[PDB]
Amino acid sequence: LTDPIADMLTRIRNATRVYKESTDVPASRFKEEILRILAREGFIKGYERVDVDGKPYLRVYLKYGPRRQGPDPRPEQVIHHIRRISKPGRRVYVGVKEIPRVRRGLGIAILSTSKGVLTDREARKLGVGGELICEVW
Amino acid sequence: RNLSALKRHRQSLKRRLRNKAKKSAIKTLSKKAIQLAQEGKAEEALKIMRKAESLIDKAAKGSTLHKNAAARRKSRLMRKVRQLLEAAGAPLIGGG
Amino acid sequence: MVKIRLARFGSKHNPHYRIVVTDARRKRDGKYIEKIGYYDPRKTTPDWLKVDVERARYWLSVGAQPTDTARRLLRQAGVFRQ
Amino acid sequence: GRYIGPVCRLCRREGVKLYLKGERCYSPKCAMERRPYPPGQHGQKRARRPSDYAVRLREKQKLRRIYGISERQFRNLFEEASKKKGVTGSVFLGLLESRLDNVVYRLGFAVSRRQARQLVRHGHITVNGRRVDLPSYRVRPGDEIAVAEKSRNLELIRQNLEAMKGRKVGPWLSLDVEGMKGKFLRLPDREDLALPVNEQLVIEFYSR
Amino acid sequence: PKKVLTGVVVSDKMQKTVTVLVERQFPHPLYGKVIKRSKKYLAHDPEEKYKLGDVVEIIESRPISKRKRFRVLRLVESGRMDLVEKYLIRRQNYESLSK
Amino acid sequence: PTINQLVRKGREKVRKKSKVPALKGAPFRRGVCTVVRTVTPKKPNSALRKVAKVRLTSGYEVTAYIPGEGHNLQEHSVVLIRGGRVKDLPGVRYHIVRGVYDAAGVKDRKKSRSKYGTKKPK
RNA sequence: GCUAAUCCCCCAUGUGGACCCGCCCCUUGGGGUGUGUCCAAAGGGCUUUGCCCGCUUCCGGAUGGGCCCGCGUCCCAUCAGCUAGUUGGUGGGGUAAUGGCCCACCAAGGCGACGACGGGUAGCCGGUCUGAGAGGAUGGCCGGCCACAGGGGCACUGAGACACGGGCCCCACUCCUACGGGAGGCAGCAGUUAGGAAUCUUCCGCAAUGGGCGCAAGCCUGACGGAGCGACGCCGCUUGGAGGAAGAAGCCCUUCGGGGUGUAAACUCCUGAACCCGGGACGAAACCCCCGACGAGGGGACUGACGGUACCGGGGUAAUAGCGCCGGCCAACUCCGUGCCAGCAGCCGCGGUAAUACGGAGGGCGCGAGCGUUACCCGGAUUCACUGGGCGUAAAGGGCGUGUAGGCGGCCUGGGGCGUCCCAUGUGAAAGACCACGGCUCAACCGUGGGGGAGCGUGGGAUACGCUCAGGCUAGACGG
RNA sequence: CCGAGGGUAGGGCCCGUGACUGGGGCGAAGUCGUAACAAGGUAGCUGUACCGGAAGGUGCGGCUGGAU
Ligand code: SF4
Ligand SMILES: [Mg+2]
Ligand SMILES: [Mg+2]
Ligand SMILES: [Mg+2]
Ligand SMILES: [Mg+2]
Ligand SMILES: [Mg+2]
Ligand SMILES: [Mg+2]
Ligand SMILES: [Mg+2]
Ligand SMILES: [Mg+2]
Ligand SMILES: [Mg+2]
Ligand SMILES: [Mg+2]
Ligand SMILES: [Mg+2]
Ligand SMILES: [Mg+2]
Ligand SMILES: [Mg+2]
Ligand SMILES: [Mg+2]
Ligand SMILES: [Mg+2]
Ligand SMILES: [Mg+2]
Ligand SMILES: [Mg+2]
Ligand SMILES: [Mg+2]
Ligand SMILES: [Mg+2]
Ligand SMILES: [Mg+2]
Ligand SMILES: [Mg+2]
Ligand SMILES: [Mg+2]
Ligand SMILES: [Mg+2]
Ligand SMILES: [Mg+2]
Ligand SMILES: [Mg+2]
Ligand SMILES: [Mg+2]
Ligand SMILES: [Mg+2]
Ligand SMILES: [Mg+2]
Ligand SMILES: [Mg+2]
Ligand SMILES: [Mg+2]
Ligand SMILES: [Mg+2]
Ligand SMILES: [Mg+2]
Ligand SMILES: [Mg+2]
Ligand SMILES: [Mg+2]
Ligand SMILES: [Mg+2]
Ligand SMILES: [Mg+2]
Ligand SMILES: [Mg+2]
Ligand SMILES: [Mg+2]
Ligand SMILES: [Mg+2]
Ligand SMILES: [Mg+2]
Ligand SMILES: [Mg+2]
Ligand SMILES: [Mg+2]
Ligand SMILES: [Mg+2]
Ligand SMILES: [Mg+2]
Ligand SMILES: [Mg+2]
Ligand SMILES: [Mg+2]
Ligand SMILES: [Mg+2]
Ligand SMILES: [Mg+2]
Ligand SMILES: [Mg+2]
Ligand SMILES: [Mg+2]
Ligand SMILES: [Mg+2]
Ligand SMILES: [Mg+2]
Ligand SMILES: [Mg+2]
Ligand SMILES: [Mg+2]
Ligand SMILES: [Mg+2]
Ligand SMILES: [Mg+2]
Ligand SMILES: [Mg+2]
Ligand SMILES: [Mg+2]
Ligand SMILES: [Mg+2]
Ligand SMILES: [Mg+2]
Ligand SMILES: [Mg+2]
Ligand SMILES: [Mg+2]
Ligand SMILES: [Mg+2]
Ligand SMILES: [Mg+2]
Ligand SMILES: [Mg+2]
Ligand SMILES: [Mg+2]
Ligand SMILES: [Mg+2]
Ligand SMILES: [Mg+2]
Ligand SMILES: [Mg+2]
Ligand SMILES: [Mg+2]
Ligand SMILES: [Mg+2]
Ligand SMILES: [Mg+2]
Ligand SMILES: [Mg+2]
Ligand SMILES: [Mg+2]
Ligand SMILES: [Mg+2]
Ligand SMILES: [Mg+2]
Ligand SMILES: [Mg+2]
Ligand SMILES: [Mg+2]
Ligand SMILES: [Mg+2]
Ligand SMILES: [Mg+2]
Ligand SMILES: [Mg+2]
Ligand SMILES: [Mg+2]
Ligand SMILES: [Mg+2]
Ligand SMILES: [Mg+2]
Ligand SMILES: [Mg+2]
Ligand SMILES: [Mg+2]
Ligand SMILES: [Mg+2]
Ligand SMILES: [Mg+2]
Ligand SMILES: [Mg+2]
Ligand SMILES: [Mg+2]
Ligand SMILES: [Mg+2]
Ligand SMILES: [Mg+2]
Ligand SMILES: [Mg+2]
Ligand SMILES: [Mg+2]
Ligand SMILES: [Mg+2]
Ligand SMILES: [Mg+2]
Ligand SMILES: [Mg+2]
Ligand SMILES: [Mg+2]
Ligand SMILES: [Mg+2]
Ligand SMILES: [Mg+2]
Ligand SMILES: [Mg+2]
Ligand SMILES: [Mg+2]
Ligand SMILES: [Mg+2]
Ligand SMILES: [Mg+2]
Ligand SMILES: [Mg+2]
Ligand SMILES: [Mg+2]
Ligand SMILES: [Mg+2]
Ligand SMILES: [Mg+2]
Ligand SMILES: [Mg+2]
Ligand SMILES: [Mg+2]
Ligand SMILES: [Mg+2]
Ligand SMILES: [Mg+2]
Ligand SMILES: [Mg+2]
Ligand SMILES: [Mg+2]
Ligand SMILES: [Mg+2]
Ligand SMILES: [Mg+2]
Ligand SMILES: [Mg+2]
Ligand SMILES: [Mg+2]
Repeated sequence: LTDPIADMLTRIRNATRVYKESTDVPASRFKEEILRILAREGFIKGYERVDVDGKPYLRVYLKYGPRRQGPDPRPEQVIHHIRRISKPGRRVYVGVKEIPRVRRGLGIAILSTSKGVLTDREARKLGVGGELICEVW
Repeated sequence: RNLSALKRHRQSLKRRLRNKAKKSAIKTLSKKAIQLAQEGKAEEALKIMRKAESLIDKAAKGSTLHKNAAARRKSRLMRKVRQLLEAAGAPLIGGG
Repeated sequence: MVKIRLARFGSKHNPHYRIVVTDARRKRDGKYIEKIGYYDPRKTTPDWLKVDVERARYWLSVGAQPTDTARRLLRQAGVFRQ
Repeated sequence: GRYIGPVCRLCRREGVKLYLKGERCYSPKCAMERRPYPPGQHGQKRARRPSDYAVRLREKQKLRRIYGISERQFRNLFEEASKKKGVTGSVFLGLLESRLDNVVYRLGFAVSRRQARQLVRHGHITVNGRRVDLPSYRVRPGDEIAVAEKSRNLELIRQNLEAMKGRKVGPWLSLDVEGMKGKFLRLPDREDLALPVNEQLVIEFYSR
Repeated sequence: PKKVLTGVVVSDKMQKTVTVLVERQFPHPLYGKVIKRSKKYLAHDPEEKYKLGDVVEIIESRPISKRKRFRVLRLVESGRMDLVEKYLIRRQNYESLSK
Repeated sequence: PTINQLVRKGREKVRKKSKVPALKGAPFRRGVCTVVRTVTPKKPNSALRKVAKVRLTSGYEVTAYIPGEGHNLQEHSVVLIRGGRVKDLPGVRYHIVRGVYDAAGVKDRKKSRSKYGTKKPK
C-alpha cells in the first residue's frame, strides 16, 4: 500500500458513489487531520476512532443530498470530486502565493503546512504554504 | 604607408636591450651567490648576494621588473642562501 | 579615469542625454556606473535638466572628472556652489 | 488613403442607412430610400442565409465604413481597446469618436466625415489654438476644437455653422456657435450614442 | 562565503588527497518530481587523516592542484561503508553495460 | 508514462521534414532547364502538363511546373523556381516563376496577372 | 664622426617601501615590530624668495581587470568505455597571483549509463517572436560578456597586448621592378569583384556628444552627428469635398417588359497635395576672456555639418491606383469561350458541348501605395500531453521468470531541520516590456516617473508532510 | 630543450562518385493467372522449413481475428 492518503480519498470516493452510510479506512494521525477538515467543512458528517478485528480504524460518516425526482432518484453527492495532488511519484509544494482556488471558492484545497493541515483559505490567512495534499468539492 | 608606429617599434628595441641586460646580470649574480653559499664561503656569498638584491630593486624602478617579481626574486635568493649556509655556517655578515 | 559625462539617448534630431558616471574607456552610450541626472538641450520641457547634486559631489570627491559641458550643466545645478 | 469612392453602394450592401453625405442622406434622392438592396447585378435576387462569419464581417464593415477609416487604423484602434483596461466595446467606440475628423463632424463643422477630413487636413481647424491638419489626432477631454480664424470667413463652414445655431450636439460635446468653436467634454458611452452597430459582433470577428 | 559541502570519502588512494562524493536534491524544472544528482570533488587532506567511508565537510578553497579546489573542513560522521558500497556497486555494474 | 519515466527519457520533439529540399534554405532558387516536355498526370486527371527539368545553383536537378497557358521555355532556358507541388504530377515539387530570367509572362493574361508575370495592359 | 634633454647610469638622502630571520596578534600568503641588507627623483613655463604644469617614494580611494568556485547551458548511445602531464604528491621554474601552468623525480591514480570519450550543430545573455499559460522558436539591429584580425606559431615593448590599420617567422595568394630585388592583408568607412533569390553613398561635418594629446589656444577623430539610395518594416498623408436624374452614353445581364454598373460620370459650387515668392530655427554655452583668487561667483564673446532644412507667413493648380479573390473551408455570381483539351489546385477536388472550380467579360467581395506569392518560426496541434494523451479489437504490454542499480514505500514517539513553508535582507545593469504623464501638429519614435518577479547569497523563524538519525509496534512481508 | 609546419609510414571516420547489380515507390491505357475479403469455391492467419512463372503451395507446431 503505497499512498495511504490516496487510498483514503479513494475509499471515500468509492463508498459515496454507491451511497454507503459510512466506510472504514486504516487509521493514522495525519488522516484524522484531513478528516477533521473534511467534516468541519461539511464534506462528511464526521468520523470516530473504531476498531476492526483488533486494528485501529477511522469510520467516516458519509453525507449526501435529498432524494431526487425523475428517472434517476439518486441524490447529488456532497463530495462530487476528491483527488490527490502531491503523490509519492511527484511531490507538489506551493508557497502561499501559489495556493490555488478550488472551483472559484466553491471547493477547498487541503495542504500540510508547518502550521499543520489547513484549507486554502486557512493557509492564506496564516500566510503559509505547504504540500498540496488534495482538492475536494 | 607609414606611421609613428615605426617610432614605437624603434623604441621597443632599445628598451628591449636594457631589460635583457639587467635581467641577465641579475640572474648571473643570483646563481653566483647561491653557488658560493653551496660551498659557503659565507662572507663571499653575502657580498655577492648584497649585489644581486641591489640590481633587483634597481630593475623594479623601471619596466624591467614588477615590484612583486623583485620581491619574489629577492625572497628566493635569501631563502636559498640561508638554507645553504645552514649546511656548515656560520654567516659572517649581513643580512640579517 | 572614471568620468562624469553625457550619454546620448533619445532619437534623431531629438537629443536627450543622461548625465552619467562611467569609465572613460567605455563607448559613449555603453554600460555606465551610475546615472546622476538628465539633460534636454532643446528645453522642450519645463525641467530640461536634473542633477542629483548629492551623488555628483561624491563622484567629484572620489576622483571623477566632469566633461566641460557636463561641468557646465553641473554648475547650473549648483554642485560647485560653496 | 481612405476609401475615396462611391458611397451609396456602401449603405446598400450594408442594408442600413449610413449617413455618409449629409444633405442627400435625408432627401428622397437617398439611394436607401429608392433601392434598399445590395449593389450590382444580383441586388434583387433572394438572399441566402448569411454565415456566422458573414454576419460578423458585415457588422464590422458597417462600423468601419461609418468613419471612412482604414482597416489598418481600425484594427490598431481595436487592438488598443482590447489591451486597454475596462470593457473593449466601449473603449473602442470611444477611441473611434475621439478622432479629430470625427469630432469636427459631430460638431457640425461639416455635413460628412469626408468633408470633415478635408477641413482638418486643409488646416481649417485648430485644437486649443494650435493648427492640427491630422485627421487621426486623438482629441482628449478639455480640448477646444475651433475653426481657423484665418478660415472663419469660408462659405461652407458658415452655412454649416448657421445650421447649428441651437441644434443639439451629443451630451459629451458643447458648441459655441457664432464663435465658431466647440469643446470636448468627455469620452462617450456606447449608450451615449446609437450607432446601428452591435459592437460585440466586432469583438467576435477579431477573436477568430 | 566559501561554499561548504557534505559528502562521503569514496577514495583515499591518493597522497594527501581524498575523493568526496557529494549529493544534492532539487525539483525537476519541468516534471516537478524531486530528483538526486551527485558529484565527486577532490579534497585536500594534508594530514592524510581521512579514511574511506568518512562523512566530511569540504570548503571551497584556492587551487591546490588541477581539479583540487576544496580542503576537507572537518569530520561529520565515520564508518559509512554502507554508502561507499553504493558508489562501488554502480561502477561495478558498468562492465555489464558495454558491448 | 510515469513521472519517473519522463524524468529518465523526457518527451521527444519531432522536427518537420522540409517539402522543398532543393531550395536549401532559400525562398527561390535560380536554375537552367535541361529537359522541357509534357507529362501526363495521375488518376483521375488527364492532360498534357508543361514541365521543365531544372539544374539549380543549389546543386540539385529537379522537375518544376510551368504554369499558365503557353510558354517560351526550352533547353538552356534560365529560370527561377519557387516551392509548391503539383498534386497530380508525382515528383513535381516546384513551380517556375513566370516573368523571371528567360521565363516569359503569359500572353494576353488579364486576371491574376502577378502570379503569371504579366504587366498591366494599356 | 660630433651633440641635448623630462633619454640612460652611478653616489648620496630613506619619509617610507621591498626581502631574509625571530617575536606578538591573527589564521591559507592579513596587520604589527626588532637587527641586517636593498631602492627614490626631471625638470619646464610664466607676471620670478611665489605660483602653475610636470618628476619621486609610500598608504589609501575610485575605476577597470586576472584567477578560482556552486548551479544552469543543444543533437546522436546505430559514439560505451576514455586517460601517461594522464590523477595525486615532493621540489623547482614561471606569473601580478593560485594551479600540471611548465619541468624533474615519487606514487598509481583520475573520469564514465546522474552519459565519460567520440561525432554533429551552435558564439552566450539582456532580450525577441509566438502562445490562455505552461511551453515552443530565436539571439541580426541596441546593451553586456566572450572569440577572432588571410592561414598558423611567437614573443617584444608596456600599467595593460602575445596587439585589426605594431614586430618576427612559416605557408597560401597577389602586386611592383630598372629583373638586381621589393611590397601587401577592408571580419574600420565608403567602394570593387565573386557567390547568391537578395542587401546601400568611393556623400557632409567635427557644429553637437565622446575619445587621444596639450597649461591653454588647439590638433586628430569614416567613433559620432548627419545627409544619400532601397515600400525592406512600422507610422502618418494625398489622389479631393458638397450638390448632382426614377437615373445620359458605353459596357454587362434580360422572360425583351426590364435590371445592373450608378451619384458613379457629366455638370455646379467649395476647399487647395504639389509647386511660386517672403521670413527662418531649436539643437550652443561651455572651453576661453575680464572682475573676483587660475577657486566660489559674476559678466564677455567665438562657434551649426544637417540647412536657407524643418517650421511660420503670402499666394496657389482637382491634382497617381493598384493588387488579390468570388466551388466548400471563406466575404463575393452571371454571360460567353472551351469541351478530361487548354488549364486550376492549400486540402477536398474542378474540366468528357447549359463549368458559380479553366480563359475573358460584366458584376461583386477584401485590402489600398500597396496587394499577392515563395521560404521559414510559433499558433491552431491535449498531434511528445508538466499544465494536458494514450496502449483488449484503432499505433501501443516486454514470450516468461529472476534479479543489479534506480524509483517508490506500513502504525506510534522523539532528535536533527536536508527537501518544503514564512519573514528580513543583498543581488536581479541600462535598453525593452506593462501603467501614468509629457515632447516632435498626431502617430511611429522619443523623454520622465512608477510597480513587480522568479533565481541565487545571507540572517532569523516553522516542523505537518517528505528525508535522516534513534526507540517502540504488528495490520504488509517472511518464518514455525 | 621545446617548437609552426614540412616529410615518411600506417591506421580511423565521413562525403561525393562507379561498370554492374538488388529490391522499393509511383505511373498505367498491357500479359499471365486469381492468393485474400462469402465456407472467397482447399476456412484464414501465423513462426519455421522445403519448394514453385507468379500471386502462392506443402510439412510441423500454434492462434480464432473461422462459416456451417
Ligand atoms: S444617401 Fe442614402 S445611401 Fe447614399 S449615403 Fe446618404 S444614406 Fe447612404
Ligand atoms: Mg499534478
Ligand atoms: Mg610619437
Ligand atoms: Mg652567463
Ligand atoms: Mg617597476
Ligand atoms: Mg448619423
Ligand atoms: Mg449569430
Ligand atoms: Mg480588457
Ligand atoms: Mg444622441
Ligand atoms: Mg448613426
Ligand atoms: Mg487570436
Ligand atoms: Mg600542489
Ligand atoms: Mg546556373
Ligand atoms: Mg478529371
Ligand atoms: Mg534561349
Ligand atoms: Mg505551399
Ligand atoms: Mg487577380
Ligand atoms: Mg652631456
Ligand atoms: Mg641608494
Ligand atoms: Mg610638460
Ligand atoms: Mg609547487
Ligand atoms: Mg601581464
Ligand atoms: Mg597538464
Ligand atoms: Mg616527468
Ligand atoms: Mg612509475
Ligand atoms: Mg554527475
Ligand atoms: Mg542520453
Ligand atoms: Mg564544424
Ligand atoms: Mg559558428
Ligand atoms: Mg496550447
Ligand atoms: Mg542560436
Ligand atoms: Mg538573425
Ligand atoms: Mg550585438
Ligand atoms: Mg586565428
Ligand atoms: Mg593572424
Ligand atoms: Mg579576408
Ligand atoms: Mg597573418
Ligand atoms: Mg615588459
Ligand atoms: Mg587577443
Ligand atoms: Mg584592416
Ligand atoms: Mg593599431
Ligand atoms: Mg601583429
Ligand atoms: Mg609597389
Ligand atoms: Mg607603386
Ligand atoms: Mg637596377
Ligand atoms: Mg628582405
Ligand atoms: Mg590598400
Ligand atoms: Mg567593406
Ligand atoms: Mg553581385
Ligand atoms: Mg551573380
Ligand atoms: Mg556596398
Ligand atoms: Mg547607413
Ligand atoms: Mg568633435
Ligand atoms: Mg571635444
Ligand atoms: Mg587632457
Ligand atoms: Mg599659456
Ligand atoms: Mg588624419
Ligand atoms: Mg569623413
Ligand atoms: Mg550614422
Ligand atoms: Mg516610404
Ligand atoms: Mg428605372
Ligand atoms: Mg437606375
Ligand atoms: Mg446606362
Ligand atoms: Mg437602363
Ligand atoms: Mg461626388
Ligand atoms: Mg487660402
Ligand atoms: Mg542653434
Ligand atoms: Mg563663468
Ligand atoms: Mg572650440
Ligand atoms: Mg525661403
Ligand atoms: Mg501656405
Ligand atoms: Mg481660388
Ligand atoms: Mg475630377
Ligand atoms: Mg485574397
Ligand atoms: Mg459548381
Ligand atoms: Mg478568409
Ligand atoms: Mg460565400
Ligand atoms: Mg481548345
Ligand atoms: Mg486563378
Ligand atoms: Mg454539359
Ligand atoms: Mg458554356
Ligand atoms: Mg476559386
Ligand atoms: Mg471564372
Ligand atoms: Mg500606409
Ligand atoms: Mg505549425
Ligand atoms: Mg504543443
Ligand atoms: Mg501527462
Ligand atoms: Mg491519443
Ligand atoms: Mg497500463
Ligand atoms: Mg494491431
Ligand atoms: Mg503478456
Ligand atoms: Mg521481482
Ligand atoms: Mg532495491
Ligand atoms: Mg527510500
Ligand atoms: Mg512515510
Ligand atoms: Mg522525524
Ligand atoms: Mg521531529
Ligand atoms: Mg530543512
Ligand atoms: Mg529577492
Ligand atoms: Mg531592468
Ligand atoms: Mg504630446
Ligand atoms: Mg509579471
Ligand atoms: Mg534562507
Ligand atoms: Mg524503525
Ligand atoms: Mg500478518
Ligand atoms: Mg505465514
Ligand atoms: Mg611536431
Ligand atoms: Mg606534424
Ligand atoms: Mg617547413
Ligand atoms: Mg536498377
Ligand atoms: Mg489459400
Ligand atoms: Mg479465391
Ligand atoms: Mg481459400
Ligand atoms: Mg506454413
Ligand atoms: Mg525456384
Ligand atoms: Mg515455368
Ligand atoms: Mg508442393
Ligand atoms: Mg497446421
Ligand atoms: Mg501457444
